[PDB]
Amino acid sequence: AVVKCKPTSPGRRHVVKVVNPELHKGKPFAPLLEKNSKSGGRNNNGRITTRHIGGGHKQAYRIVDFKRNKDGIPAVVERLEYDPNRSANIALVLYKDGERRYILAPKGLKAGDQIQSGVDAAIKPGNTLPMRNIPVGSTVHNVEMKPGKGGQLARSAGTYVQIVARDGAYVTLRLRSGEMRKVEADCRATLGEVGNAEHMLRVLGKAGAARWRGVRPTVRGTAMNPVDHPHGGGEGRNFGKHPVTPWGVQTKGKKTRSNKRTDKFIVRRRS
Amino acid sequence: MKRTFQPSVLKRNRSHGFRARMATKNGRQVLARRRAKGRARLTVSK
Amino acid sequence: MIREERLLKVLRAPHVSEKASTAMEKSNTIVLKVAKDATKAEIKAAVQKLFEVEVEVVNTLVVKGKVKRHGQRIGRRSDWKKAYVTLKEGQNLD
RNA sequence: GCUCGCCGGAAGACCAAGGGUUCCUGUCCAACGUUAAUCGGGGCAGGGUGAGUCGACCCCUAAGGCGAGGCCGAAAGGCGUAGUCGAUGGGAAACAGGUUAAUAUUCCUGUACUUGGUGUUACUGCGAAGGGGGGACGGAGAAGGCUAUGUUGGCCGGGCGACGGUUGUCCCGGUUUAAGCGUGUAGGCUGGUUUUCCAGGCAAAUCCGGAAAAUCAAGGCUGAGGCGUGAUGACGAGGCACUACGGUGCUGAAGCAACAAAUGCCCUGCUUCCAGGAAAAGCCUCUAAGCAUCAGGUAACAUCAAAUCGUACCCCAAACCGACACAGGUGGUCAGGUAGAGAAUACCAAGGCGCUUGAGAGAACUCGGGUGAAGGAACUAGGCAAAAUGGUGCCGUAACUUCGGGAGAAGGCACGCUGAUAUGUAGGUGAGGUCCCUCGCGGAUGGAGCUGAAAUCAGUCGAAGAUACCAGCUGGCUGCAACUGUUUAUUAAAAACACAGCACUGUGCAAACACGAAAGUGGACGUAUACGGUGUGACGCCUGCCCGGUGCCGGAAGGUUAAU
RNA sequence: AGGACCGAACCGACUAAUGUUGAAAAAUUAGCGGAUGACUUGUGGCUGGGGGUGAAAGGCCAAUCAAACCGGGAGAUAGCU
Ligand SMILES: [Mg+2]
Ligand SMILES: [Mg+2]
Ligand SMILES: [Mg+2]
Ligand SMILES: [Mg+2]
Ligand SMILES: [Mg+2]
Ligand SMILES: [Mg+2]
Ligand SMILES: [Mg+2]
Ligand SMILES: [Mg+2]
Ligand SMILES: [Mg+2]
Ligand SMILES: [Mg+2]
Ligand SMILES: [Mg+2]
Ligand SMILES: [Mg+2]
Ligand SMILES: [Mg+2]
Ligand SMILES: [Mg+2]
Ligand SMILES: [Mg+2]
Ligand SMILES: [Mg+2]
Ligand SMILES: [Mg+2]
Ligand SMILES: [Mg+2]
Ligand SMILES: [Mg+2]
Ligand SMILES: [Mg+2]
Ligand SMILES: [Mg+2]
Ligand SMILES: [Mg+2]
Ligand SMILES: [Mg+2]
Ligand SMILES: [Mg+2]
Ligand SMILES: [Mg+2]
Ligand SMILES: [Mg+2]
Ligand SMILES: [Mg+2]
Ligand SMILES: [Mg+2]
Ligand SMILES: [Mg+2]
Ligand SMILES: [Mg+2]
Ligand SMILES: [Mg+2]
Ligand SMILES: [Mg+2]
Ligand SMILES: [Mg+2]
Ligand SMILES: [Mg+2]
Ligand SMILES: [Mg+2]
Ligand SMILES: [Mg+2]
Ligand SMILES: [Mg+2]
Ligand SMILES: [Mg+2]
Ligand SMILES: [Mg+2]
Ligand SMILES: [Mg+2]
Ligand SMILES: [Mg+2]
Ligand SMILES: [Mg+2]
Ligand SMILES: [Mg+2]
Ligand SMILES: [Mg+2]
Ligand SMILES: [Mg+2]
Ligand SMILES: [Mg+2]
Ligand SMILES: [Mg+2]
Ligand SMILES: [Mg+2]
Ligand SMILES: [Mg+2]
Ligand SMILES: [Mg+2]
Ligand SMILES: [Mg+2]
Ligand SMILES: [Mg+2]
Ligand SMILES: [Mg+2]
Ligand SMILES: [Mg+2]
Ligand SMILES: [Mg+2]
Ligand SMILES: [Mg+2]
Ligand SMILES: [Mg+2]
Ligand SMILES: [Mg+2]
Ligand SMILES: [Mg+2]
Ligand SMILES: [Mg+2]
Ligand SMILES: [Mg+2]
Ligand SMILES: [Mg+2]
Ligand SMILES: [Mg+2]
Ligand SMILES: [Mg+2]
Ligand SMILES: [Mg+2]
Ligand SMILES: [Mg+2]
Repeated sequence: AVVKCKPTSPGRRHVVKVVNPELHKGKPFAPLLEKNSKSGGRNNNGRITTRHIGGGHKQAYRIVDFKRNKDGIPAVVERLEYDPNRSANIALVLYKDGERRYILAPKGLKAGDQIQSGVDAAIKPGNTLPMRNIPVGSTVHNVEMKPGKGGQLARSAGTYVQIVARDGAYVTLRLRSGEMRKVEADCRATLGEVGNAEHMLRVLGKAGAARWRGVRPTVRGTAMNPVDHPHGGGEGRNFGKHPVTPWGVQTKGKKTRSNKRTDKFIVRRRS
Repeated sequence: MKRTFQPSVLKRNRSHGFRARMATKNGRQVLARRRAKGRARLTVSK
Repeated sequence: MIREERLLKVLRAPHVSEKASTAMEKSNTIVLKVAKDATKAEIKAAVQKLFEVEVEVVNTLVVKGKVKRHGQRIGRRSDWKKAYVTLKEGQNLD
């Protein structure tokens, strides 16, 4: 539920919270946690590779089942939890044999529901079965690209992928970007949309809410010197040049894909 | 004012000490130059 | 068993002092200048063998050497080790 | 030595870092010390730092470093696996009193505690580099229970006042006591117990987890403080004696209660929020191979061991970083009284200082302040600077507005002391006593005693009662930027940057991109509600026309066109 | 509750005066801004010179920055003094 905050102060004037009362108000499941050390956007050479990253709140990593290999064994959904590592909420499920795991929470999933992986699984939101067993035209998420590798597509808070076709070993997908992509028909997929669809409805309100998320401020390029950026310089506000990267690459429109290995898997590009 | 030398023996020896010089190739060339010149204190290390 | 040769090279000298005379007459504790690498067990064995006397406990400390100036040339004296050897009651020593 | 003045949330005390003998005693005054110097952090000589419990070392790991092999690279070398280092964090245990010219949680007296050993005795499933648990974790806020500590009273000892008065509702001082052990409280958490089974925990498991069934609501865990013991002790005002007048020896009273009370403790708690809050070992437990009556295990007792290194002194400073005995800078800890919201401020205590040239005189001028007739910004680039306002409570408070604000708007009244209500009230605290009990650190009742605002009425003093220090000037129009923030260390703090938001565009994952001859790494243990770049810059109303030029995207019929 | 308010510690540095062979190679005095947050601080670590880092001033990188410092080429070259 989105809640507009009352303007008792600037910085609360424009804040929209996303309040979910179903999330667990306690500590997460400790065995499935591990350390997630921050980087600062710096590689093994110590240099900043990706900019604007730094700071933020400490985050523990939640081990999430994307491979979804417990076939045949049904599982009940114990509780829903918050994951700082990702936009979607996670679900703590309990298998019959006594194993607990974290999955991505689908849209309509709640505490007490039954999920089941495997080929003979039913078709309800939460089940994971190969797309040669999934009917054409359904919305799935957590989609594998390779069989047994683990789900890589449609993992963010409100996403889903439509299955538009199937030709033998392959199925054709309608990705969230609008791209039509071929995937082998033996790759697993999980039914339904991903949960937290109103994640994009939040408004941070203030700069600190981005510094909480580890997003350092972005200096725009024309506010620099010509040694710093191609856009820099000028006596006043001058920009008499085409918009490029900090490294002199055109940004407004120029394509950058140069992978001829996967061009056979792309049916149509996005528009 | 706060001046540029705020001493710490641990950081002094990790940065300029004997084993920090002997670790790398160029640091060993530093000790070879000071022996050829005949330095009494060859490094920082006490 | 600590060897007798080491026990002969452990002890250097008795230390004469106002504090040594006070501890000798009050706490029955002698103050010895010992070898620098000598440990407490080597000292207790040396006093218990070379003097044939019963040692209750040994406390040790390292004395840092002073920096002196002979003429105008700087110099530094040696670090030496000092032992408070507490004898048992009734024991006596010259 | 007697007076005076200063600090007193420090200009006092304790440390880390850092320094490295500056510590103490004797002696010297050449040099050093911004003067003299008999003095000194100066010279010279000697002395001084005592640990099973403090700390380090050590066991453990974080960021990160190194890195057998390995991969990569003209060479050097780069990255990185197994590993091994690496605190700023986790991990056993000691307190009080006394003493030195100088050390003490280190010595002494007293009373404890921990971990390892060997060795008997009883008992008998032991075993890991593996599994599980635990360690183990955020911010803010609210009280409640305490203590440190303080005040008053009581008590004990002393006193009866240089000047009117002071045998009293008088003055001064003291009234201290630990770790440990026992008790297990306020309070917090938790359902226990038994049996069966089980695609899970890489194999196993009696362990954990999960399914069942039965029985019992009541067992367990944690836990400040208090109380008892420690303690017939020690300490203790003072006396009694010798006295090298420095001291040394002997003796020693009372040692209680109430109230207030922390930012400290219970509290690693409780409530709540979103930005969702280290790891590993020690510790507990489970079994694997193995061992079979041996080994090992715990239980008691005895005995032995606990090494090595640091320990002086400054630490806010004359000893550290600043060339100086430099108005500078420097992390942690302790936090007395009166007033006060307060760690502000004023005056003081403990304690420590008077800042290493003085003596006069009392010109101009400069510096830092005080006061000022009449006028009151006429000064000036400009009300720069000064001056002024200043507290609590109550009344009251505009345009505009994003309905939060504006606003402490503005403006105004009261404020001391004494008495009465009430010989000190309401309230807080809570004793004796009595009663009950599944009995105790218990529950009622009870109100002694202590503490104690605020208000009203009457009176009274001064020119003045928020009397000192402390402590908003206010309002009107308008430009820019939404705001909080950031910035040219050392002439620019702004309208500049950033910002939340918006839009464009790239990117399908071995992502784009970036650092790297490369391997690789970041992006991201993320997956288009994501990430990168660019521009704009809250919000409200909006964002119109031009694709000719330059770019970018798409096209593939024709012309031209490279190596070959 | 708050990148909320007033205000000490703490962080900063808006104005004036002094000082300018200073007490000080940027400070003092009187006022000043923030002061639960995009806060501040200790210890240790990482990023290296056409490179780092940069809420972006060509700012900072040991009192040095429109390309640090040290050594070397090197007695660079100087139609200039
Ligand atoms: Mg960015
Ligand atoms: Mg932006
Ligand atoms: Mg920007
Ligand atoms: Mg600029
Ligand atoms: Mg350019
Ligand atoms: Mg212009
Ligand atoms: Mg133009
Ligand atoms: Mg020692
Ligand atoms: Mg005097
Ligand atoms: Mg005073
Ligand atoms: Mg003060
Ligand atoms: Mg000396
Ligand atoms: Mg001295
Ligand atoms: Mg003389
Ligand atoms: Mg002199
Ligand atoms: Mg001296
Ligand atoms: Mg250790
Ligand atoms: Mg280790
Ligand atoms: Mg490592
Ligand atoms: Mg190798
Ligand atoms: Mg390596
Ligand atoms: Mg440490
Ligand atoms: Mg001392
Ligand atoms: Mg474990
Ligand atoms: Mg926390
Ligand atoms: Mg008390
Ligand atoms: Mg009198
Ligand atoms: Mg009289
Ligand atoms: Mg009294
Ligand atoms: Mg006790
Ligand atoms: Mg000391
Ligand atoms: Mg001091
Ligand atoms: Mg001086
Ligand atoms: Mg000074
Ligand atoms: Mg006070
Ligand atoms: Mg005068
Ligand atoms: Mg005046
Ligand atoms: Mg006058
Ligand atoms: Mg006048
Ligand atoms: Mg007058
Ligand atoms: Mg007048
Ligand atoms: Mg005028
Ligand atoms: Mg004029
Ligand atoms: Mg002014
Ligand atoms: Mg004034
Ligand atoms: Mg104008
Ligand atoms: Mg602004
Ligand atoms: Mg501001
Ligand atoms: Mg600044
Ligand atoms: Mg400046
Ligand atoms: Mg300025
Ligand atoms: Mg990668
Ligand atoms: Mg702009
Ligand atoms: Mg337009
Ligand atoms: Mg065009
Ligand atoms: Mg084209
Ligand atoms: Mg052509
Ligand atoms: Mg604020
Ligand atoms: Mg100031
Ligand atoms: Mg403030
Ligand atoms: Mg410029
Ligand atoms: Mg500089
Ligand atoms: Mg350079
Ligand atoms: Mg150059
Ligand atoms: Mg040449
Ligand atoms: Mg020349």
